[PDB]
Amino acid sequence: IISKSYKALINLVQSEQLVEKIWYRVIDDSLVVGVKTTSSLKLSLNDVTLSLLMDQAHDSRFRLLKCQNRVIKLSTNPFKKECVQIITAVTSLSPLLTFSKFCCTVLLQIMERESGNCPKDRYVVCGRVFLSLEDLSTGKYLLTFPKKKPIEHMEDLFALLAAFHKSCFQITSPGYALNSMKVWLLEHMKCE
Amino acid sequence: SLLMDQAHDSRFRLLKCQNRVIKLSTNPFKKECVQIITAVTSLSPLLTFSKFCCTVLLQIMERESGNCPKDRYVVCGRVFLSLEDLSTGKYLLTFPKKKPIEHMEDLFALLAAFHKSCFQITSPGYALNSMKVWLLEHMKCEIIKEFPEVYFCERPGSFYGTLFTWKQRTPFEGILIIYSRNQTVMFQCLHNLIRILPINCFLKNLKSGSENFLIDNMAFTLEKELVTLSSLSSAIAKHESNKVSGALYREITLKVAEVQLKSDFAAQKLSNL
Amino acid sequence: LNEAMNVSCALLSSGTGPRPISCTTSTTWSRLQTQDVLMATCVLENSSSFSLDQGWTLCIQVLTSSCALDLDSACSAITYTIPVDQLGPGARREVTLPLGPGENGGLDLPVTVSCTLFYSLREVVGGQEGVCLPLSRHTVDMLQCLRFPGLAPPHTRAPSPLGPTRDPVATFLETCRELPPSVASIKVSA
Amino acid sequence: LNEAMNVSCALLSSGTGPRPISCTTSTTWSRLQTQDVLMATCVLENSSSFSLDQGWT
Amino acid sequence: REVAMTDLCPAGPIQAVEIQVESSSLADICRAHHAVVGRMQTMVTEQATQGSSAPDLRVQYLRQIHANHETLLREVQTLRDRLCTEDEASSCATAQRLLQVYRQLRHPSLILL
Repeated sequence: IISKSYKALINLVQSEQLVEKIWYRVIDDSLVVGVKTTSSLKLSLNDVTLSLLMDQAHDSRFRLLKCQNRVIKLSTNPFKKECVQIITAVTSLSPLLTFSKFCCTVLLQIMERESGNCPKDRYVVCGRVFLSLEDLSTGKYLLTFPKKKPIEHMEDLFALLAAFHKSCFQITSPGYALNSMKVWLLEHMKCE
Repeated sequence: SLLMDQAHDSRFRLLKCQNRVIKLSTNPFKKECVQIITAVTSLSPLLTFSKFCCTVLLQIMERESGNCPKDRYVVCGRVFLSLEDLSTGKYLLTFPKKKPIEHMEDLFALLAAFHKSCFQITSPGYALNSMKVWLLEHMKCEIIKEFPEVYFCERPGSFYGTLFTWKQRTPFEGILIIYSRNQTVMFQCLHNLIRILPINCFLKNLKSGSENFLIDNMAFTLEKELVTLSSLSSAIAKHESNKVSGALYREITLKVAEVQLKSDFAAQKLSNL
Repeated sequence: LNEAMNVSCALLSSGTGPRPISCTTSTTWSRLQTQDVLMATCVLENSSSFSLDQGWTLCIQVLTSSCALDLDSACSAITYTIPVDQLGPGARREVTLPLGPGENGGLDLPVTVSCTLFYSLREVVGGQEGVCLPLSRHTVDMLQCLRFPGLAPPHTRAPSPLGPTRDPVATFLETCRELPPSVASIKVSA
Repeated sequence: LNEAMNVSCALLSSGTGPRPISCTTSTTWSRLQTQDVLMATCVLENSSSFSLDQGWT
Repeated sequence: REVAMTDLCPAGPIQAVEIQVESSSLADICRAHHAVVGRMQTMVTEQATQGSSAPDLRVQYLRQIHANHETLLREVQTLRDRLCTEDEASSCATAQRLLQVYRQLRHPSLILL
């Protein structure tokens, strides 16, 4: 009966998979959770976020939990063509490792902007993140530098593009052209 | 403290600076101790003129005298810095090359910038030596020869550049103090440690010194206070032989108040612990 | 250096109550995220003519529990500093810094904030360094830091904070590994 | 469960006042360190009988 | 509150004001007592250089205070030497007993007359 009535609860408030999947990465004292989207979900029309929600079974108290959200758009083999939109949350770790362990669950919230009715306030429950010192002691989600130079699980790239301090710039050389970039990048800086 | 040059900083901001004393015994096996002070700070917001000069200010204040009488300052140098200077290392610590620590200023700059946590360990019915094996064999520790009670963990993935200190007083009841680059690393260690330790090994977090020293603190403040009150009554007990001067009673109660404030302080330390 | 001498002279001498410059140290409760926290508003006041021009700095320093602990505390104290920059007559500024819980009600309470000022010429031109004037050395004791919600003016439903039942490290430790009221009093002559 | 579903139904209804649970939010200036900051006090109030017990967030 | 105490003074119990504090944590008592005692230091050194002095009894109760302090003091000294010697169970009941002494002493502290 109990089960029957939850499912009743869920058709009470209310098909197409609007989210790929959940994945999570540990950086240093930073939790980076992320998600791959689908073409269905239009970030043009839809302000979205992502929270983290702690299990009170573990957390006997109210510590508040804050999470920073990034939207990352990358073009895939540009030289239609696939863009990759990924959405990802960031927070502290030491506060969560209080019980040697914790199980957070993930919420992607969506809202429309066009309609001034606040009509379409959908969500998704986009999975659940189990973690512990037994897991971290064997790496598994960490990024520990140089051995993990050759980046081949792209979530590790996506973790670094979520965790890091982003800073955006224009360079204008108005009586030259500007090409030394690639040399400094490739030769001086030595970029793969 | 640290003090910007306004000649640089047209602009007024704050500047926080976080202070620390570090006591390191030198070749314990009089005996030279090393007391060093330091402050610690954000670079990032300084650099906004590619360059800055800061003056250092060491203030000395007296505790014993409630007159605020002795308020000495020292002006103990001046710092220049620039991205050129950093571009060429020179000050920076960037890891594994600066494993063999042979400029003790770099050790101390570590011991300041790190998150520290102090811990008591007691294996009551059992001697404790597996510390020395977990440090030297499992954790892969280098003793700094200069200061041979300090251990540098060099195990090469996500414990790299974390520091310990180990006094084994009464080889049952030792004390371990962990400088780490964030707290997660602290948790990965305490976890990894408790797995290796005995079953009776009773950890305890220490805020504010070891329990032995806080008992000594309490014992000292109370023994002094009880002697001072016996002194009150003995001053009265010579006035009886020769009704008491309320001025005498006032005089002795101020000395007693000065000891009561200390017993109160030592007691807040013990009643928390 | 003129303005310096005239000010230094005005402060230190005339051993009277009402001074030309002031550093008043108050305490507040403000509410963050979920916790309540202690603040020190230090309010600097210029009741004289002089105008602490430039190459003038303000060195506030917040000194904990004062005793010679064997091992160490992670933070002996803090100091802030601020350029004091034009600051003319009658003028003031207001600088709020926390004292408040260190992660888990972590508050040993004898605590002083001490203000100093600092002139140096080495700022503008030199030629033999700079100066430290003392100012207000106020201590905080428990009796300022206690708070009375039942008696309070509003009589509004404020939730009970109940300071954490354990240290994070302590809860962490226990997980990894598996009464009367105290009284004091005094008497004193009416 | 029952209490939850009853509140949920109350919440999803447009009875023309958000009776069961409210959240008022509100704009404060404060001061930190040096700078005047903009703060949101977000106040959750239970007006109704229903106690939002454990399992809720 | 006001408490007049006749076996302190020889003639006149001045109606001396008692200040009490009661709490769960002994640590908060330690801090608030530290505060009040410092504050009474300030007040009494402020009134000294102006104030005169009332007489005491000189007898019975100051000796009472001496005796009950001396017993505790010699007991603390025996305890300090035991902590120096380091036989077994170094310091648990030692601390639990020292805090009993502390609570004992706190209840009357500095009756200022």
